[PDB]
Amino acid sequence: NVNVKVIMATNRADTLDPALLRPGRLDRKIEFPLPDRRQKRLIFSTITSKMNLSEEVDLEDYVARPDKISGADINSICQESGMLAVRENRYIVLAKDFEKAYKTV
Amino acid sequence: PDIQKQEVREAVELPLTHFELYKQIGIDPPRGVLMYGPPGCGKTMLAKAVAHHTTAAFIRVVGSEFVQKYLGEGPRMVRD
Amino acid sequence: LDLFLDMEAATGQEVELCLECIEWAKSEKRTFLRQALEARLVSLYFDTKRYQEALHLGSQLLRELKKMDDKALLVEVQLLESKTYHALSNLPKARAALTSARTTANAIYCPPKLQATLDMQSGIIHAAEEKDWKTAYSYFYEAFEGYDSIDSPKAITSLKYMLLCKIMLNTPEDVQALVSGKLALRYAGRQTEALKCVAQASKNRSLADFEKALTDYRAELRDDPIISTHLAKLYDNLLEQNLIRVIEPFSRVQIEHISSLIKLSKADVERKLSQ
Amino acid sequence: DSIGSSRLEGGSGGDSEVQRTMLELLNQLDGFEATKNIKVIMATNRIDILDSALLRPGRIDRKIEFPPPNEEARLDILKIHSRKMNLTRGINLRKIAELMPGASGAEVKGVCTEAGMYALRERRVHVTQEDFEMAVAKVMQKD
Amino acid sequence: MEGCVSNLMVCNLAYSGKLEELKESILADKSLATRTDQDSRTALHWACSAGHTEIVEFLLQLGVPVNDKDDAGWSPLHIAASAGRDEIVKALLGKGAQVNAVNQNGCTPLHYAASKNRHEIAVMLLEGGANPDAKDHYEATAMHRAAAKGNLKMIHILLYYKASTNIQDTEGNTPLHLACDEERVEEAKLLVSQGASIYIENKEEKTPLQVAKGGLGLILKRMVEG
Amino acid sequence: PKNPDLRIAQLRFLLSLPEHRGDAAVRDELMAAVRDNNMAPYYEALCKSLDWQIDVDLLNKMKKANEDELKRLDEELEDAEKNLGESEIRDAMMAKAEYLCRIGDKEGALTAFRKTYDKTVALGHRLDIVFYLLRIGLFYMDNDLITRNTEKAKSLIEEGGDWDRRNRLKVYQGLYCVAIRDFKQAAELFLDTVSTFTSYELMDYKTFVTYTVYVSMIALERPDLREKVIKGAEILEVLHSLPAVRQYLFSLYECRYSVFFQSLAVVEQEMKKDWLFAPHYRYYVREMRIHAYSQLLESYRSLTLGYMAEAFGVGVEFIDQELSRFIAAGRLHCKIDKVNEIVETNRPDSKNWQYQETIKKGDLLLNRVQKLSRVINM
Repeated sequence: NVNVKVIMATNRADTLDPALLRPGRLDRKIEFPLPDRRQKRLIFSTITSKMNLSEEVDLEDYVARPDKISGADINSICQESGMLAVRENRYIVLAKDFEKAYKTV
Repeated sequence: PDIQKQEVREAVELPLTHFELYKQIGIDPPRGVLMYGPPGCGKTMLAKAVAHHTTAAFIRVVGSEFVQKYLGEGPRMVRD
Repeated sequence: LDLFLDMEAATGQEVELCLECIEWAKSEKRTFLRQALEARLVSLYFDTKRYQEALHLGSQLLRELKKMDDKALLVEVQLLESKTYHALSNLPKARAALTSARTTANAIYCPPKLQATLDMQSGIIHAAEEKDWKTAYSYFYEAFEGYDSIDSPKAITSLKYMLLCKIMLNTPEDVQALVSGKLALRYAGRQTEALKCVAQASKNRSLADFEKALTDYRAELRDDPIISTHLAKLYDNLLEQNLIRVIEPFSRVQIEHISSLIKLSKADVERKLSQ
Repeated sequence: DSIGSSRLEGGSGGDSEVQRTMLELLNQLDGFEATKNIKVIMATNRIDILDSALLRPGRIDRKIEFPPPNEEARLDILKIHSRKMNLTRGINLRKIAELMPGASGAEVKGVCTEAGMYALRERRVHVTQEDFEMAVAKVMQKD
Repeated sequence: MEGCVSNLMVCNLAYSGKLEELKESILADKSLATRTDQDSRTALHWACSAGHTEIVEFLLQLGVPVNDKDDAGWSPLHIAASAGRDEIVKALLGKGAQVNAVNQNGCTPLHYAASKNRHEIAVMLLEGGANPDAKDHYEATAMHRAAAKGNLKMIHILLYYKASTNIQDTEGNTPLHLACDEERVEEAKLLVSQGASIYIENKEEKTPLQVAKGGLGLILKRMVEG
Repeated sequence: PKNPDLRIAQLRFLLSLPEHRGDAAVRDELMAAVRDNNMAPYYEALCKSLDWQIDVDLLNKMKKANEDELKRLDEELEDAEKNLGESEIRDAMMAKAEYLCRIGDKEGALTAFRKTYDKTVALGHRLDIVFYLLRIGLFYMDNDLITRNTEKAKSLIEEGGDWDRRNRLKVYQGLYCVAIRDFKQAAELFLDTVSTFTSYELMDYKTFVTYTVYVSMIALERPDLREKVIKGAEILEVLHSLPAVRQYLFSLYECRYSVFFQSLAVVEQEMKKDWLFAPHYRYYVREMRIHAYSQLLESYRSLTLGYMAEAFGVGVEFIDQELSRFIAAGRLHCKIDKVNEIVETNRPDSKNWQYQETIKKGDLLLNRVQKLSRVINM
C-alpha cells in the first residue's frame, strides 16, 4: 500500500546483528566475492555505451586480468582514465590509458 | 531549517513500471538488492546505472548524519 | 514468397495462398516456417492497410515468440508493430515497443537493413510530438548511414526524410548546403525538387509559391506519407507568421486591401483566423 | 541472536562487553543466591557458539541440539503462525511443510509473513495453498 | 565528439574509404604507405577495418608486409577477424599471412573470430594450418569465449577440427565451467557427451556440478555415467 | 446476468414500439428464448409478442426444466448445508442467485443475494454482489436501488483500485451518468478507456465508445477535446472502426455544417431506438445545435445572411424563428436586430457581466441572511 525502494550494501556475509538479514525482508541475496567474465563484460558494456568506444580497445584482456587481480571502484578508475584522456593528447581513448590507470592505481 | 544485471534490472525497473502484471502472476517484487566481497565496491556504479536507465528520485547517502549530540532529531528526520 | 510479392500481381489470391502455406506448414508441423509466413502475412496486411487481424495475429505471434528462442526475429515484428501503431498514431505503445526492441536487439548485432529502420522510425516518432528536432535529425542521420547506397528508393527517401526533418526547424541554408553536395547529386530526382521548392518558399517567405508547390507537384505529393499533416502544419505556421505580421499593426482595416498583397481568397483565411 | 550486521573487529569487543556482562552475572549467580527462579537463555546462529565454548571451556552449560526445520516441529509452529493470520480450511499444511527440508525453518515464517502480504496485495481475505507454494518458490530462489 | 582517428592523411583516407584519392596518393608518393602514426599503424589496418576489398587487394598487390604490428601488437588479421569481413580474411590468408601472430594479450585471431561469432572466418583461419589448442598469455583458448557468449555452432565447428577440451585455464576454469556459468544446457550436455573430464578442479576447488545450479550437474553426471 | 440474454432482453425496447425492426428482434428473441431460461421474461413480454399458438409449446418443457434445475440447486444447497465450509455455501448461493437472475425473478434474487450479502466474508465479494445487482439493475432500470448499495459500498474501501474491478465499476458510473444528464462531472469517467477491454457481461467496447462519443463530442468543448481526445490516441485508434464518427468529429472541428446537416439524418436515426438513450434524444440535438450556434457566434459578431445561408445550406426563414427562439428561450447572446438585414450582435458579457456574475449568488445570499434573520429569536 505504498511505493518505495530500499537497497542494501555490505562487504561481508558474516555481518552479524538482529536487524537487516532477518528472513522475510530481503528477497534477493547475491554473493559477489570474485567478479566473473559476464559481469565484467556487461559492466564495461554499459560504461562503453555512454562513453566513446574504439576498435583498438580489447575487452578480452580486461575481462581476463582483472579476474586474476581484482581492485575496487572500477568506474572511478575509468574516470581517472578520463582524466588521462582530458589532456587532449588523443581524441579517442584507447587501451593504453586503461592499462596505465590499472597499473598506477 | 549476464545474470547479475538482469536480476538487478528485474529487481528494480520491472517492479517500477509493472504492478498489475505482478498481481496477475501472483509474485511480490523483491525490495532489496545485496552485494558482497572485499574486491567488489559497487554502491556507485549500480546506482548511476539505475539512474541512467530509469528517471526518478534517487537518494544518495553521505554516511550517517543522524548521529549527533541530539538523539531526538534522527527519528523525525528519517520519518520526514 | 518475397519474389512473388515483389511482382505485385493479383493480391486477392496472394493472402489465401499464404493461408494455404500456413496450413501446410502447420500440417508438417514446422513452427519457424509458419512463424515466418505469418511474419510476412502481417506485413501483407500492413500493405493492405488492415490494422485488425494484423495486430491480432501479430499479438498472437508475439505471445508464442516471447516464450521461444530467437529473439532477433521478435525485433522485426515489434518494429512493424511500432509502424502500424504509428499508423494508428499511438505514442506510448510504439515507444514501449521501440524500447523493448532496443533492449532485445542490444546484445545481438542487427543487419544494416533492420538496424537503420529502427532509427528511421524513431526519428518520425520524435518528429510526431515535435519535442527535439536535433535528436530526430541524428536518428535520421544514422538511418541515412545505414540506408546509404543499398538501394535507390531507400536512399532518396532517406535524404527526403533528412531534408524534411531538417526543414521542420526551418533552416534552408543547410538544405542548400546539402543539395550542393556531389554525393547527394547522383541521388537527386523528382522527389527532392519539391523539397527544394519548400526550402525556397521558406527562405523567400512566400505563401502562394508554396501553394504552387502544393499544386504542380501534388501529382507526386500524391504518394506522400502521413507527414503531409506536418507539411500543412508548417504551412499554417508560416500563415500564422504572416497573419501576426501584417494584421497586427492595423487595428481596423479593409480585409480586401490586406488580402490584395497575398492575392489569395479570404475564405480559408477567415476560417483559420476564426479557428 | 544475531545474523544481520557487524564490524567483527570492534564489534567483536562490543559483543564481548555483553559477554562479560553475562559472565559476571553468572559469577554472581554462582557466587550466591538472593532468590530462586533465576535463569538465562541465549542463542547463537554462528561460530560464536564455539567462541562461547572458548569463554566457557566446559564449566557450566546445558546443551540442546536444534536442527533447523525438523518437521513435526514445523507443523505445530506453522499452526501457531496460522492462528494469528487468516487461513482457510481447505489448505493442506503437510506437504508445504515437507516441501522445504535440509535448509531451515525460517523459510516457513518467511512464506507466512509474505503470504499475508500476498493476500493483502491480491486483495484476498484468506490464504490458499498456491500462495504458500509460490512463497516457497520465492524463498527458495535465494537458497 | 568525433573527427580524425589518426594524424596521418593516408590512414584517415583509408578509413573514409576513398579509392581514387588514396590511389592518387600512392601514385604521387610510394613512401606514404610505409609511414607510421602515433598508434603505430599503417593505412592497411584502417583499410581492413573499413571493410573495403579493392583497397586492401591493391595494397597486398603492392606487396606491403602483413607482419607489421603496432605498439599493442595488433595484426591486420585480428582487425579483419574483429570486423567480421570474409573477403579481407580471404585476401590476408591468400597472401600467406601468419595465423600464429600474437597481440599484447597473446590472443589468436580465432578468439576474436569466436567473439564476433563468425563461422566462415574461423573455419578459413583453422584451414590455414592454425592450432586450435594454442594458448594466450592468460592460457585460455577460443572455446572459453565461445562457451561464454553462448555459441553452440562455434563450439561445434571448433570440434570439427577435433580441438582438445582438456585445455586448462591458469585460473583452473575449464570451458565446461564457463558453459555451466552461462547456464547453457545444450552446450554442457554436448561437451560432456564429447568426453570432457569433470574431474578437473580449479583453484577454488569447485567441481563443475557445484558450479551449475538447478540440478544441472546432476544430469551432467548422468550423461557421464550414461 | 453476465449472459448475452441480458442484452437480448434489453432489445425489447426496439422490439416493442417500431413495427419495422420488430421482425429480426422477435426472431433472435425467439431464437435466444431457448437459452439461459428466457421463459418468464418473454412470457411477460408476450403482449408485445406473437400469439399463443407456438408460445404454449415450449412453456411445458421450460417450466419443468426450470423446476428440475431449481430443485437441483436446492439439493446442492442442502448438500453444502450442515457442513463445515465458507466459500462453498457462498458460491452455491451465488450461482443459485445467478440462476434466479436467469429466470427473471427479482424476489428470489433479492432474498438470495441478501443471504449471501449476510454471508460476505469480505467487502470485495460484497462489491461483486453489488455489481450482480447492478447488471440486473440495468434491465430493471431502477434508480435509487442501484445507487443504494454502491453508495453503501463506497465508504470504507482501503484496498485501493483493482484491475477489472475499479474499471468495471467506473464503466457502471459511466452508464448511470449516461442515464442522468450530468456531463461535466462525468467527463472524468471515460478517461479509463485505455485499460478497458472487451466485455460480454454488460456492453461491448465498440458499443461503449459509440455511447460515450455523444457526450464526448457534444458536452465537451474544443479545449476539452484538445486536452483529452485529440491529444489522446484512443480516438485515433477507434476511428478506423467506422468512417462515420471520424467525419462527425472533423466536420464539427472544422465547423462545416454542409456535410454535417447531410449526415445529420444518420445521427438522428442512430440516436433514437436505444434502451437507455431514448428519453434524451430531444436534449442532445438541441444542446448540440445551441453549442454549434454559440461556437459560431463566439468568434463572429456581425454576420451577413448570405454567408450564413451558404455555410449552413439552409433557408433563412428557418434560422429566423430558430434564433428568435434562441433569444428568449435559448438565452445565449444579446438582442439581434434585423433593421440592416444583417445579423449584428453586441454581447457585453465580459467586463461588467463578469462582476455581475455574483449578483445572483448575492441576491440568494441576501435571501439567505434574511433566513438567518428569520431564525433570530425563534
